[PDB]
Amino acid sequence: GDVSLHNFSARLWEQLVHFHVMRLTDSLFLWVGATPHLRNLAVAMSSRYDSIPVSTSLLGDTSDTTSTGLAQRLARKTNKQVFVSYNLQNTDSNFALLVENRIKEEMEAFPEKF
Amino acid sequence: VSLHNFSARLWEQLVHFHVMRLTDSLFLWVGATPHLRNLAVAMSIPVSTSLLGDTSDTTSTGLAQRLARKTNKQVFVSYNLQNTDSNFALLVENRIKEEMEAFPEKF
Ligand SMILES: [Cl-]
Ligand SMILES: [Cl-]
Ligand SMILES: [Cl-]
Ligand code: NI
Ligand code: NI
Repeated sequence: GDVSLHNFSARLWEQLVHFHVMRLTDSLFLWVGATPHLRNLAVAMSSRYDSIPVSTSLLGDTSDTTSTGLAQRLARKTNKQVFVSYNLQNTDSNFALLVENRIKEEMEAFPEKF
Repeated sequence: VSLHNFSARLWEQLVHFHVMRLTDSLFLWVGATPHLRNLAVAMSIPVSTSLLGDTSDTTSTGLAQRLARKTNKQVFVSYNLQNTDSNFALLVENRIKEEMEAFPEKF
């Protein structure tokens, strides 16, 4: 439930490799890549204190709330821990609404898949 | 672990979705199709599953499995480099393990 974050970097062969970590008690997320990088990966979980799930950007703080917002809203709806990896170029806010609506449609049609 | 994917025509793109359902957790991936497939999770030896569709590239499934072995927990690996040379991958794995030894409370 309690999230901690870490990052580190290393020169391996002739390239800078960048690592991000998210630690929960029973789960670990390891991300390997380059720096700089996009910060489009989030996790949210239902707090038992508030009705609003706490959403964290796993790849470093960002002011873009697309992934954190989606994760939070889906965690609210499903009552489980939700990771979102949002890999779309098009960050028009209306496009994101279309995407979110499509996800909700799938959840209505196939609740057992979520 | 249960996997699902779907696509939708939204404006002038296919938007592509991948879903992984565990009992406690859900992973949603949004992007384009076709796409890279280098995201895995391992849990219990630990068994590794590719979240983004079957692949012959074992970089992330291999890494996840090895780190899940070492840590005894569920481990996701997202491998975002082009270089999938197995010697390079071992260097990557070793660097992670060094960090785990130095800062065990961060893992
Ligand atoms: Cl470099
Ligand atoms: Cl089609
Ligand atoms: Cl293949
Ligand atoms: Ni970073
Ligand atoms: Ni796919």
